[PDB]
Amino acid sequence: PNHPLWYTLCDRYGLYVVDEANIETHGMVPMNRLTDDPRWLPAMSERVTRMVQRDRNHPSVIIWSLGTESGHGANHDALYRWIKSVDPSRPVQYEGGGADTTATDIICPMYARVDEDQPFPAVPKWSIKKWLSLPGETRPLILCEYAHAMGNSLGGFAKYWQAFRQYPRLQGGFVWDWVDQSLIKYDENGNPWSAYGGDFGDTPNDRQFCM
Amino acid sequence: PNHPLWYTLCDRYGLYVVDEANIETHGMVPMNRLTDDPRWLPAMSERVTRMVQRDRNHPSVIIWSLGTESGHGANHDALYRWIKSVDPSRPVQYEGGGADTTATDIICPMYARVDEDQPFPAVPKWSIKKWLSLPGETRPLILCEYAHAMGNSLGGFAKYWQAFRQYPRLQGGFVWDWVDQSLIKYDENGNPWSAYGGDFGDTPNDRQFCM
Ligand code: NA
Ligand code: NA
Ligand code: NA
Ligand code: NA
Repeated sequence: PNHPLWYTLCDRYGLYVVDEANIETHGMVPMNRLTDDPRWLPAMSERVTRMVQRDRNHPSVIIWSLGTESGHGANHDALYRWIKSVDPSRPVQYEGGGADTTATDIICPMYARVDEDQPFPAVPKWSIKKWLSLPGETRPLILCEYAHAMGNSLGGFAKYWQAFRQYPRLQGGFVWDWVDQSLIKYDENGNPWSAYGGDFGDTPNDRQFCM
Repeated sequence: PNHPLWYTLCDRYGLYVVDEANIETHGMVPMNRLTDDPRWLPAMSERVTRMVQRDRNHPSVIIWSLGTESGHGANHDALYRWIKSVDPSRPVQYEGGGADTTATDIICPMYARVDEDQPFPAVPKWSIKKWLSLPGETRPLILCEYAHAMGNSLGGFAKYWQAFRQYPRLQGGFVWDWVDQSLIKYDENGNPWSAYGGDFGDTPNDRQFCM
């Protein structure tokens, strides 16, 4: 959840908002080790329920999100249902566990390509065009992360948009991401320079991946 | 409906058959002028019912077809329900009236393209990839006619088969068609040659479109 003033500003200028619970357990092995564990349910619930209680009156918030990159646990299913019950006014989405689990109203893959399948074991990323038409699937598809803009990037961006326009059920996506996460450091003359991971003696690190 | 020996031979050699009733009114304006008219229902029914009564025991017959190119009329709807009622063992298909009407179990267009939309009024031929994921659609798609093999033809044939393999609900189609409809004429010195429309004094004619 963002600084409270952000929602105000989005109400007034006009932007659609995905409001997301503070839940990400990426580094667990496997990814759902905590979110499938009922002993971590109360801790998780407070991060979803308190977001809904604070933010439920802003018109700019149109979709609720259960977090990100935490696999798919039974805690997600319970919390998905909690939201659908106290606030029917907004769809709920969540990406973990293959983008199309029983915990999401919207097929929300990350980095799924337009025409090319990436058939990973257990959690494949199908081409988005193919994904809509998988036997028995009916939901809309909106990428929660796509077109990773790291460095000299964004090649093939046109290809997504040609598809978004041609397919009614392909309803677009959220580019990753807005602003470089670099920090300021100074030399011996007082000149500032932009820094990434590693530049503070911080280790282990992931270098330029923060930009 | 074919020569009765055809079905026996398909049973024994192993071929899937689409048995099709003797109804085509392509030349009416509009195409469904008779098939929507209740006074032509008796003549139509006899052509569907007498087919099902004759061929219903052949295992090679897997699909029933209501005819071809007669637009979409209420008589197609009645006769569709008649078949489903007397023989639940087999799906019923019909291409006329846009290829996805209430008178077909299978989306079965003729000459719809792989990637390219052809948005004709009322009877659009969508790209087969797009057609599957239209809002509310769930049916399998098999082209009743595709890859028109007239003269030096069959360009772009690989593009269909690449799509057939990648998309589960795209399940193939039937090439148009098997054999050239030319006839033998003889000249002054008694040598045979292959003839097409017009070559008999026949007028009006459609020249080589029979090949
Ligand atoms: Na769209
Ligand atoms: Na990053
Ligand atoms: Na297929
Ligand atoms: Na022809």
